Amino acid sequence: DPLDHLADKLFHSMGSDGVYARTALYESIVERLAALITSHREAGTEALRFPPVMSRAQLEKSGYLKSFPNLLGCVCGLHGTEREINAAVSRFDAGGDWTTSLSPADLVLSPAACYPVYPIAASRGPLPKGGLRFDVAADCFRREPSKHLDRLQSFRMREYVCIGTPDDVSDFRERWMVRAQAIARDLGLTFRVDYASDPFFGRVGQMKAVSQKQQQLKFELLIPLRSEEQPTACMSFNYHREHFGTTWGIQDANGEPAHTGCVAFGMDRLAVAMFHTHGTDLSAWPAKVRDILGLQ
Amino acid sequence: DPLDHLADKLFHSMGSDGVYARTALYESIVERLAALITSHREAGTEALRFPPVMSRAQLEKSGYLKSFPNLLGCVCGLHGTEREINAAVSRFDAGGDWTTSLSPADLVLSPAACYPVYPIAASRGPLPKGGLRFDVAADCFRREPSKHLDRLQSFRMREYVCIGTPDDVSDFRERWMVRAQAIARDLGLTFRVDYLKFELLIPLRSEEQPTACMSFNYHREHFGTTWGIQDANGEPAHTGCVAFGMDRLAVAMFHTHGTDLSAWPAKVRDILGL
Ligand SMILES: Nc1ncnc2c1ncn2[C@@H]1O[C@H](COP(=O)(O)OP(=O)(O)OP(=O)(O)O)[C@@H](O)[C@H]1O
Ligand SMILES: Nc1ncnc2c1ncn2[C@@H]1O[C@H](COP(=O)(O)OP(=O)(O)OP(=O)(O)O)[C@@H](O)[C@H]1O
Ligand SMILES: [Mg+2]
Ligand SMILES: [Mg+2]
Ligand SMILES: [Zn+2]
Ligand SMILES: [Zn+2]
Repeated sequence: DPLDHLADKLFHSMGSDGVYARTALYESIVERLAALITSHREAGTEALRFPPVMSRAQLEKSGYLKSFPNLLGCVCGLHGTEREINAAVSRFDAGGDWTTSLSPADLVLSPAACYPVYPIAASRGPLPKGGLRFDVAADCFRREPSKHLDRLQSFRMREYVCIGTPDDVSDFRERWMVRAQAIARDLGLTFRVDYASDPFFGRVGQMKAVSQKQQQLKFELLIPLRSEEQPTACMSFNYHREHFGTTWGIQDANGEPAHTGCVAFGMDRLAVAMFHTHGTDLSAWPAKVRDILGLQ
Repeated sequence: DPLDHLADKLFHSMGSDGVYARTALYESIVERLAALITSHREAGTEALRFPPVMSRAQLEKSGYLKSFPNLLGCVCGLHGTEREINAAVSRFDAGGDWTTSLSPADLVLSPAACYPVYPIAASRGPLPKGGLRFDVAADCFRREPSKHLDRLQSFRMREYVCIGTPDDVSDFRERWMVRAQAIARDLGLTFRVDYLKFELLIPLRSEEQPTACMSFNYHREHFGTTWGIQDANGEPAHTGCVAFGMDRLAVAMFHTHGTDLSAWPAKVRDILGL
């Protein structure tokens, strides 16, 4: 794989594919990419930082189980009696299996950074005219083990979220599709923006992907990482229509179910794209690129 | 509780006790506290940043299941066939329970930041004279639901780790017991060092029951034996770590100095940038 050779200076193995320790070099680039995205934050955008976990009921309510049940990471623990727990530990001491005593928690590992904002916005009452803007970030989890550096199980997602009228969301999504391209250009990255679909699970998933594809609810900024034939989605421009507005009872300035959209930045994918494109020696990175990332 | 009102300017509810969204105000303070801890990093310290998850087998081998089996957050998923997964979702649609189809993954949510460092160090062969120093950080998880702001289920842990002879670890722990106190003093915090485990305790809820915001943990040759880490003399390596509770230190700052950064002491504002 063309990315493999980057692994030595960027990561350390943690005994699980797509779960790596980040080196000081890798992390300074993720941080500078994070700061760069912050510099493009529109005015009146509320910044929220989410933990790696969220409410299981909120995620169930958002329809994620119907879409990607195979990717979901659910939190599990020993919630039994002291007797039950001591027995589970004893089986583990005796070389047996303690995990049979596991039961689900009321938490899941967040599969996308924006899920938790909708309930938070719903709790504030009706939206003002112009809607609401959020800047969200989270360490996400998707059960997709791979040896490829651009397909992780644990990865950082930064997003700008629009909640409002279909016009508010549409304007936002157009403004962002322009800005996201200017950012990837400034970073010296080769890309193309194309219509796309979410990887919906199963037979129904195929129909759902095809419908989303033609409705143009999803665009992606694709960067060639392993091949020019199969580029990697490093940014997403998603229009949810009134899905979250209806689910959470978010109301427009005009009392209608609110429309939502989000621009997602794959922090780990963008950092890998930078190192693949420009190499592991920062002193050799183009001056324009080094300048925008605050180096020099 | 004396911390409760802090929540308005600090957090947003996420529908689970001890799991909150951080505001821009709270987050800038966590970041500045993180940068401050970095400025005290001794020469030759390797910086590693860990994700919220780690190997389940590595944690099982650490001895954590023996100690706090009730706190451990394991990762579970639907690893069945497409037929089984579609049926699980269908049971949920029909008012049943989809979770019966869950099975454990090979991952856990990390309960302490240092755990993954030991197999990484072990893979490098014998330790040089003087041992190895690491600077690690992770978003940790402990299944301890609470309404108190100083006791979270998802929280940030920053740590400096020493791997070497009992002398290397002892020197390191003496150096950090001093440095940790200088940091808390510089930050204008009221503390007492107590509790082999040191804790730097700060009153947040009460002066009677202060909160452990920093700690030194000595692990003996536990990880050295478990992972086959050999010092320069070929003996099982000893390990120690100084832990900083990022969320607890952020809450301690706001409790001590208030939510208005412009009113924070000039020395405190200076050391944190600002
Ligand atoms: N498994 C992953 N590893 C690393 N980064 C990822 C992964 N999945 C998504 N991302 C990043 O987070 C962004 C937002 O997530 P999104 O739901 O739009 O992804 P996706 O449609 O599943 O992408 P892909 O087709 O590659 O699986 C992506 O554009 C990408 O930049
Ligand atoms: N549940 C928690 N919520 C927030 N921060 C925590 C929590 N547990 C531990 N910490 C922080 O992580 C640091 C190192 O963790 P450690 O295992 O040493 O603490 P602990 O003895 O379990 O603390 P406590 O007695 O309060 O439970 C602590 O010193 C504290 O700063
Ligand atoms: Mg996906
Ligand atoms: Mg504890
Ligand atoms: Zn989103
Ligand atoms: Zn530790």
